[PDB]
Amino acid sequence: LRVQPEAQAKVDVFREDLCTKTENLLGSYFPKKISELDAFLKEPALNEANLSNLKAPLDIGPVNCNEKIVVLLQRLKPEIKDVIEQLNLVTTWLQLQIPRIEDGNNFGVAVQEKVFELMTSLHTKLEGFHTQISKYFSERGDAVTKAAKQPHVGDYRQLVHELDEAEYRDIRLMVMEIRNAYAVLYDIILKNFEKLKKPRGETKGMIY
Amino acid sequence: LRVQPEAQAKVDVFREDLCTKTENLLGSYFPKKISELDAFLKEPALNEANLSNLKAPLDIPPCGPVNCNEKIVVLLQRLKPEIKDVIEQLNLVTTWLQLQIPRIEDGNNFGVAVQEKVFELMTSLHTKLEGFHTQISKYFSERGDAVTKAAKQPHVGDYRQLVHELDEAEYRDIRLMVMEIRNAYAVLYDIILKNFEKLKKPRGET
Amino acid sequence: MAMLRVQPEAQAKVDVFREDLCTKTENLLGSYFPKKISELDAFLKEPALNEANLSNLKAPLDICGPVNCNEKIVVLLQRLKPEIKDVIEQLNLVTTWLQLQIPRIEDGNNFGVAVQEKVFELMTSLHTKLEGFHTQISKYFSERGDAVTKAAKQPHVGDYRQLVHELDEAEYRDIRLMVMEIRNAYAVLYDIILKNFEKLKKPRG
Amino acid sequence: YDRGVNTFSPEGRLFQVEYAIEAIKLGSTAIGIQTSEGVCLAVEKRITSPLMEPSSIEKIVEIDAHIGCAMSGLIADAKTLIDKARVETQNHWFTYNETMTVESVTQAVSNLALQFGEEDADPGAMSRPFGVALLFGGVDEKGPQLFHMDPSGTFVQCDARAIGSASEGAQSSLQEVYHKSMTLKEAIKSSLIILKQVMEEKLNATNIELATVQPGQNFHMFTKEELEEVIKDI
Amino acid sequence: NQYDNDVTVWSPQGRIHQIEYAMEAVKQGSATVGLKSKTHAVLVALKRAQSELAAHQKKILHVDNHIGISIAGLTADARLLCNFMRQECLDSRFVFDRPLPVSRLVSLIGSKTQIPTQRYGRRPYGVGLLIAGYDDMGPHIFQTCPSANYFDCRAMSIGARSQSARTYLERHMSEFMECNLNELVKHGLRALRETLPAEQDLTTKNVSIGIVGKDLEFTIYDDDDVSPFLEGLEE
Amino acid sequence: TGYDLSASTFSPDGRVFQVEYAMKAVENSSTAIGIRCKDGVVFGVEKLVLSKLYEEGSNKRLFNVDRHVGMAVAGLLADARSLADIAREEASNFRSNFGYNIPLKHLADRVAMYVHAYTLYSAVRPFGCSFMLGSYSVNDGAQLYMIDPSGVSYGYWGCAIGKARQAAKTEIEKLQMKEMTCRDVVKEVAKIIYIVHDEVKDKAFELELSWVGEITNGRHEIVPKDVREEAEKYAKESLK
Amino acid sequence: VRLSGEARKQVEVFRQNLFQEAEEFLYRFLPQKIIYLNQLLQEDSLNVADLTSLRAPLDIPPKCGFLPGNEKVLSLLALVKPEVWTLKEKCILVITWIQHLIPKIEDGNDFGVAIQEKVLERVNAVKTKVEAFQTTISKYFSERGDAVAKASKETHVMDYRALVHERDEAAYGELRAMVLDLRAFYAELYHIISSNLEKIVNPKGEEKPS
Amino acid sequence: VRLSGEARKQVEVFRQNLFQEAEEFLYRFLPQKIIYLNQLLQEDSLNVADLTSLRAPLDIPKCGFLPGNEKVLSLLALVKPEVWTLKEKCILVITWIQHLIPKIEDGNDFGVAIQEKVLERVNAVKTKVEAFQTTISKYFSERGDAVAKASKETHVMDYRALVHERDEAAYGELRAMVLDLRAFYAELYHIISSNLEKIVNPKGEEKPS
Amino acid sequence: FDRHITIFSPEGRLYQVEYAFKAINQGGLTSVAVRGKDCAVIVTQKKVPDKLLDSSTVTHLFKITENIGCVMTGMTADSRSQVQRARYEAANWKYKYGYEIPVDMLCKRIADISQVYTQNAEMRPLGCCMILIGIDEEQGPQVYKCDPAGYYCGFKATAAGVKQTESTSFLEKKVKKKFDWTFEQTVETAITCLSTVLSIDFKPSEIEVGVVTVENPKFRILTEAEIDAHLVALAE
Repeated sequence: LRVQPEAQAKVDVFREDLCTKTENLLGSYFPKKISELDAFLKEPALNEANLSNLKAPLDIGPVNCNEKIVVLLQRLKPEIKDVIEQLNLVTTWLQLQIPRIEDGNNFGVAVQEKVFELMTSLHTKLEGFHTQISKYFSERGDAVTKAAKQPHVGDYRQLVHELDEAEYRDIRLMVMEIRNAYAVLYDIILKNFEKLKKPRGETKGMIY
Repeated sequence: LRVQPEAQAKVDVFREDLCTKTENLLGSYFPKKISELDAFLKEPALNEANLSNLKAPLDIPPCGPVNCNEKIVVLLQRLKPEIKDVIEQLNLVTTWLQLQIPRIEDGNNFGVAVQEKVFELMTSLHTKLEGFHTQISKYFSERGDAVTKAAKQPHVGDYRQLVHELDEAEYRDIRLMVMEIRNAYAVLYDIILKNFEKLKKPRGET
Repeated sequence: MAMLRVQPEAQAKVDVFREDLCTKTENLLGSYFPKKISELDAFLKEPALNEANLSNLKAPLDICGPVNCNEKIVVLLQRLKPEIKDVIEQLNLVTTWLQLQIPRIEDGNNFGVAVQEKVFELMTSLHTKLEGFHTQISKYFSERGDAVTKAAKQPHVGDYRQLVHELDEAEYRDIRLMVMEIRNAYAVLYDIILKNFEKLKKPRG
Repeated sequence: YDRGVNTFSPEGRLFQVEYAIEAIKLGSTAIGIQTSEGVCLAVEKRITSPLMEPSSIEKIVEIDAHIGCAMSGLIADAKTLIDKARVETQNHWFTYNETMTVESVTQAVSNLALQFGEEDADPGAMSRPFGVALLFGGVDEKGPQLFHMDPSGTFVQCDARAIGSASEGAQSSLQEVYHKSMTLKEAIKSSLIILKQVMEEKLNATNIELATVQPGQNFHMFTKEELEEVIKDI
Repeated sequence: NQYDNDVTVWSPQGRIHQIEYAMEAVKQGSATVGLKSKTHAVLVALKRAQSELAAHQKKILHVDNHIGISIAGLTADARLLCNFMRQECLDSRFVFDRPLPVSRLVSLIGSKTQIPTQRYGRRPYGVGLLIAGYDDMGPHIFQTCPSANYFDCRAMSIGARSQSARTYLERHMSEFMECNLNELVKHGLRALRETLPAEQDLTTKNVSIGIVGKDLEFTIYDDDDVSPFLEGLEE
Repeated sequence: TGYDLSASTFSPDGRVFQVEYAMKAVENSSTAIGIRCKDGVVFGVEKLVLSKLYEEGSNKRLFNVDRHVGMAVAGLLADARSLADIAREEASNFRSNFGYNIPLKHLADRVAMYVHAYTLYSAVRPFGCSFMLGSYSVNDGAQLYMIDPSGVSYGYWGCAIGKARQAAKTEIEKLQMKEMTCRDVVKEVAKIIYIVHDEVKDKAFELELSWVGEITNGRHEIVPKDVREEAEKYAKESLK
Repeated sequence: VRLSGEARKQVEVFRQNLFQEAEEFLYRFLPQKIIYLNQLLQEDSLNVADLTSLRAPLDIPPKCGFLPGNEKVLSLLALVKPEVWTLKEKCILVITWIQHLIPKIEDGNDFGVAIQEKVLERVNAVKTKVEAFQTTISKYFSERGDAVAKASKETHVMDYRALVHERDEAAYGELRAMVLDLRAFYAELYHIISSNLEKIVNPKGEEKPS
Repeated sequence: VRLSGEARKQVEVFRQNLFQEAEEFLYRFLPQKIIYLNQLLQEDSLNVADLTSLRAPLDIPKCGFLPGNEKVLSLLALVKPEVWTLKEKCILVITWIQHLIPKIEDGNDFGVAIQEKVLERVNAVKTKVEAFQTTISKYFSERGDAVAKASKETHVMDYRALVHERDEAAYGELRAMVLDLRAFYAELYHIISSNLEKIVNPKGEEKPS
Repeated sequence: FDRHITIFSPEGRLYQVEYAFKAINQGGLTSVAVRGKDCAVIVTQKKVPDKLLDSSTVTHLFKITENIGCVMTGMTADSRSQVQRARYEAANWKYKYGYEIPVDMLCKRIADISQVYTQNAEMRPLGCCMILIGIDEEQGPQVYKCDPAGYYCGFKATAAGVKQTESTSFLEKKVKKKFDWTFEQTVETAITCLSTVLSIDFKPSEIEVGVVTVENPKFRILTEAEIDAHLVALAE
């Protein structure tokens, strides 16, 4: 193909924009964003020891759930969406740094692929975290409906109380998963960055 | 351990009968059926350009009994034993091949992997043949459910075209099943006849 | 050229059949298929498949009378039926012809048998796509009537009419991509045959 | 690594030697010329830095007064072959008291190239083939002669043969421009036109080297005098 | 698979694939043909040029006055056997003052070809050799193989597309014995026609020949004398 | 498993596969037979015709090792031609030393030493041909030994090698070969080869016979054309 | 086989036409389609920070008021969804363009083969993610069908009928991530193909002095 | 570990009983069950060529009792015990081969690899036997739910047309299972008998050390 | 990797040497030898696959020197190789030290030749075990057995082959009784051993019996006619 100094350079600018962001994220956004989740987990609302008080009593219309737990779900949900955005920006940046395909000097390419495969674990888990939260709504909504359908069984009220604790338990887990999603990822990038951003090339043999 | 000649004499005669059947099955039965199945794929009763006999003019109250499609089921009446023939006879060829597996020892045991490739295809063939009887069952069930939902919802006319599509979907599958049956006899006898030298003698001769 | 008593009479019957497999498929591979390749690419350039504005595909739901199927959806499916029906038949005939072209397997590593499987791997992936295309055809009207039935259960839900509206847009684009796979079914297979036609045999040396 | 040097391919080729001829595509573009009035050889120096002296690097050296040289790919592989080529050339005159013909030059080089081997030999034997594409020209009583040699070791009499990275399109271009009786000065013209077109750098006296051999004039290395004239007389 | 690595490893069918691929490399190159009458023997070598600018390669290697050979296979691999074959023929006249018999020479060349085969690390020679010669018993056409096998033939065609050439040689073999030197070249050149496609057939430029005879020592012709040899013949 | 990759590696069942493959390489060779009797040892070789272009007498499988020692080979032809010169140089070094012709038991033993020496290492390969060594002497009489890819000597009253083997060996057992005379052996040797070979893959062939014994005056000699065709005509009686 | 003179030439013309058609795509249109979705994502419609007003509140107290779809999300997919399906159509021809460049099949000199296999593997990987989005695009519309119906059917529970609105904020947050990767699909596949264009269009040496 | 004398006897009696059962498995059980099903296949009960007369059409309505197929229900009395028996016997074969596993060494382990291949071939049979148990319970679940569904739906008759197909598909499967069970008996015979040398004695214990 | 060439196994074994032990066992021939008071006898299985084969052309009893006999069991390819190599030694012994080589040094030199096969990875062990007999003026009858590994020791009663396990058991049963050692009655013990194991009653041409005595230090091979006399007439 030919050369287009304008339209083709707009692609290089898109890469230089992600390269400018990547250095700005590592030096500024990531160290602050990782620390914000630390104080987020230290919040006394997530440190609650006794979950017997957060059990939502059902009146068996006068039907409602625990609002404090829902607010805890409303606080964690943006943090789950924030890491998914940062996960896609790094995944795109790692793909644009892949050099040409050659048999020799391909060890550094496999290093970039090894770090790239570490992201796949985060792509699946982060989507499973939000899907599991939305699944709790249907589980707790049907448990009350089944109790409202047949006004006999009292285990559905205990099932809601269990799912009240089941959400809070998985919240503290996900908060640690979100914090580890930034922290471990930020360490992996620093562990493979400096001289291994361009592992080989720009060296050659003095002759041919 | 001490071998039992009575148990050996029984099983050996059983496999010799399988070898006797395999001779008349492969060298005789298959070519006569391949030409019969090839003529059936060319028969106007099966291959048809005009599907107008497959139409489902839904008439949707106590209503009345809804029968099946006459052209499909009568065509299935011949199809089902043809599938039953290719299932049972390929199981006899499989049983014969499993008895042709040689003994175990490390001296020059290669080349026997040809047998592993023979029933590797018949394993995939038995999977397709099993789905043929299942697809025939799925037609009566899905067509009946669509008419049942049509009787429950007379205000939805999508089931009228749905039953029509099911009638044409099964009919197109009927011809494709016979194509797999003819190819089951053709490709099997083709692979055996090519490899028969080392299929009957996996290790050759000592 | 053999030992055992296997009947030469019926052996001559399967020979003529395998000779018919050879003669006909050679006319299918190098004549019928390249004739269809020209017809499939032009069938994509036809306004039937390639169209920019799909707003003509709607969900005429009255939710009380009968709710029929979208006209342009049924017409395009009826045009898609001969294409999927023919490509499944042709790829099954080439698969058997390929099994006939596989020589007698004795021993050693032959570079011929290697890609002969790859040619079968190509048709195997094509068979899976074609079985899925026909499977989606039955699922289009099945989920259509179910969505309209759910609309009759809750007439106040407008998401069903929008879902049927959005499915019809996906049904159209799938059909266009199905023919593109049908074109690539013959085109890629016909090309690979012309890339190496000498590898399927080891004689006349 | 999971393969041998002499292992045959299923298509009847050597893994080793095939990559040799495959390796020479990264060399420097050079073209030989055979004319009725003499032999002409040109080579691109391919200097990677101004600090590197283009005068010290020589890809055309004088074996005998008649015969020149050419180099491509790895330079030291050619130097190893030219060393023994100059020894046997003087061994010729040491015996027969005459100059070695251009054909006998390549015969000695073809023998040294064919000896490549590893096992069942002495450690003083060359294990792998050279990545050089050789062009041996010269003029004798038989007249101008130009031969081509690749890592295979064959030598064939040819009017012009292109070597290096551009040898693909150059050899087809040398065919078109060169015909019939075209002489030295007319050969340098079409030579520097095709070479300057294919190489990245523009033509300069220090970017390339040129030398010719005539029946009456022996091998003459062109100095700054002759080099600066032919580049502006192109 | 794992049996193709070297010559020493035998296949489970009892075949050396390296020797098999050595015969494949011979089919990868220029096709030569030769034949013998009761008197004269001719070696027709097909010269091929890579491009039109480059000239045609030399397929004929002069051995002795009574012996000549044509090469089909890897080019430079024949140079080692060439200088060896020439040295053996000189040593015969250096000691016995007699030309080495044609059948005895090929038996010695087939020995040097077979020795590196069974010994690991030595590459077998991947070039085929069609050698001719004359002695008191008449001319001889000896075709060899990289396996070191050598036969005795009235006429033989080796190389790529030699099938239709050999078929022509078999039907006309009865004439090859009774024809004179002129008719041997004619039918010998028309046998080379089948080795090339229907577009490029034959020219005097790319086709060279050589002949040996009763009172005539082995000579090599390329263009000049070949032009009247080709012209005057129907194809 | 990788246990067959070299001859120096033993099978976990205690076998050598590379040498066994060399025996399977002999199974690809054409059928050759030989028989010894009181008068001498009779040889025969099936010569396959690949094309009409071959001169009469080409592809000769009958090798002359020494004055009293002939040889017939089945296998790779060049491997036999290479060993034939080794056997000739060996018998020549014997007479140059001890001053007489080497006996068949001594020659076949030293050749087997060279054959088995190549089966020992990993740097070489065994011979891909199995051959027969006949001899005749007034001190001994008709003697026939056989060498295999493993380099072991086997004496035989009659024997068969090549592709079809067991079938020809049984036919030899059906008739006692010691009482018959060389004149009548070439009749049966010709009749057997006609029974051994049928036309399926190969097309045509010819009979190559060799004589050693009293009729040849203790010297390896090829069969004459007149007597060979005469014995073939008697063998054509079974064909008609 | 038997190659018809007319039928083969019809393909050979179309072999070059579809090959030159992708070159026009690989050169002019891919750098353009990268920046088109960039201006699509920079649109403030997808960048809205507050998702409270972005949901589709349902009126649930049957004569209960008609509940329509979400016109905000539907208008967003009106721009995004045609680009998602168009991308897949562009990649299929690239898959054809890569499979059209499959070199003459041989045992050796597979260096040009491994380049095309790794590119085709990554194009199929992106194509899988595109059709995976197309499933979730049509799936959320089926999610709204069950959520709104079950919420309007059950009037006893006053919470979960409001909790189905969280899927509206869920689709918006996922859509912004899907259109984010949608933009990268043109950029990632361009860098893979454009950098390797050396031996992709010519996966043959075709220098063989033998 | 430490153990008493009764501990060895409880295991030894199990080793003796399972060995004698495995010996009576190969030379008694297998040759008896091969001809047993072969007589059932030749018996006119399983040999019926007409699958249209084996169907049991039921009316579509004090509603009359609707029985199942008399032929299929009677033939499953032959099929079902043979499915449970072969599954129980293969387990005794799988277990008895596991006791023959020699003390594990890091080399010369091909004798163990032979037993591993035998266990995988028996596990493949055991899996197909468990699939036969599903087939037995399938006909009762498919015919039962559908006929009442065909009973409650008088508008759609073709439900019974599938019920007619359940009768033909069952008899086709009822004969195919016992045909495979007899084949399984033949496969277990040829695999164990030919490999009996390396199954019982995988290691010759010729080690000179 | 360790199962192919000769290198130290993680358990301390050598698989290339052990697979050779199965190669001697693979030959399908069982050999036994017993050292008596005044004599040493060797009895091995003589197999004749086809009637076209000849007797004197195939024999398992070889003579290293006049006073030392040799029997071989394994693949005959390795059988003839060691015997020629042993004759290059036993003869060389007389050229240097000037007397008949003892059975002690003959087994030591042949072992050293086999020890190099195991130590040097270029070569391979040989697939035949060697049992050497003879007599010396001090220790009398000498019977040794050299494995391809290079180990050899004095064996009162030795055995080899497929039936070696069953052969060793019956050789123990005879010695457990303190069997009186006489010449021909010991020859029975070696023959009755192979006779009771296979349960055949071999023909005279199916066995090959060597003998050596104090009265006759020169190795001898028992005549097949004398074999028939001590098979049929004395089975007792």
